[PDB]
Amino acid sequence: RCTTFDDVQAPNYTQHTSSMRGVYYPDEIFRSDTLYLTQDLFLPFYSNVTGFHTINHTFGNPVIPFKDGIYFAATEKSNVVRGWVFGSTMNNKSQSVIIINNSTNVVIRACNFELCDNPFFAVSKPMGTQTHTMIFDNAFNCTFEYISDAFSLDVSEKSGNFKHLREFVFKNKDGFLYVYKGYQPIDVVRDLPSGFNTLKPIFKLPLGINITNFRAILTAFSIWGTSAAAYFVGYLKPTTFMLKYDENGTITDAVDCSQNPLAELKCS
Amino acid sequence: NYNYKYRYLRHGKLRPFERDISNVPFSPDGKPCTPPALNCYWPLNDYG
Amino acid sequence: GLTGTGVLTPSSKRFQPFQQFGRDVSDFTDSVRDPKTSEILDISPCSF
Repeated sequence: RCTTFDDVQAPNYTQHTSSMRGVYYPDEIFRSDTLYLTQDLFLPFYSNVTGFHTINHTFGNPVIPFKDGIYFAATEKSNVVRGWVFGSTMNNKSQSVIIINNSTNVVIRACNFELCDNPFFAVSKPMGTQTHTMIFDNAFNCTFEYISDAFSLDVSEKSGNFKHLREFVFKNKDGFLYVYKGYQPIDVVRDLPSGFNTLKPIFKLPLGINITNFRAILTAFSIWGTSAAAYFVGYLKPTTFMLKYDENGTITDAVDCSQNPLAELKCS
Repeated sequence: NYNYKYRYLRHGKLRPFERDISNVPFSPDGKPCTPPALNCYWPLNDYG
Repeated sequence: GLTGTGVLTPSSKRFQPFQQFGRDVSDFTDSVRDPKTSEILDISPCSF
């Protein structure tokens, strides 16, 4: 059911800085105390970030093209932003994949999917029970289904400090879909904090679909409803970075090459 | 054996390890057509 | 997936759960993660 509500408003595309984020581990190989170069599809430094200040008068869920991997972020409280829709033509003829939670565990399904105009998590504000998870309406010519390990999870609305900051990299490569993950508690008013947060190689998916367009999946509070929490989107680029490992085996600094002449001097 | 098919009408070539299934009414200028209209076919084709 | 010739010893690492190899400075392995729950350095220069 194309359950599209009324108050769906978009901002004037608030621009933010990608200051030092999107840096992750390019491989599953330890090193230590080195200055390692790599030419790989990374987020640039400093660049423009399309902010989605999703508030109770701004229901941010448009269609966004993928365009060679995205960087994604979510300043949230109690895990609102579960669910991504990755499709080709975003409709019933599209061999698309859906990435959700059943409040217990990650469920990822790739099939032909009649995509309604606004499916949603009918999440109650005091309770947070996904009763109307109507996402799997129909299923035909289906291909893939994966369930991860179950772990602790919150659903409903909270407030306070910016305890939950999710930073993800969703990267297409050779038919594989790479999904990278890293976490850090922060405290901003409403903007992206500066600082680097390393990611980790969680998921490699062997699907091989025409990843062109994507959307996110929200929790409409029980009439939609949100909180004082927002989320950010940026585009990657085929560039070349230098990483400075420590003695412990952790990224402590990253330097772009294609940014500034000082930066190419540093990585040269 | 007319049970197996292939596709020969794609707007562009492929990235590696990628699979097209959807029977789109192929027309060289977008154009959702009704085959058998002109330049509006099905990309599916048998083997024999 | 690795062959070679060397002298083995226990490590001093802060190794990662997903990592498996060491490639210490420039494709020189020097530390591996055993498939039966250990982490050993690799002095592949036995003596020469």
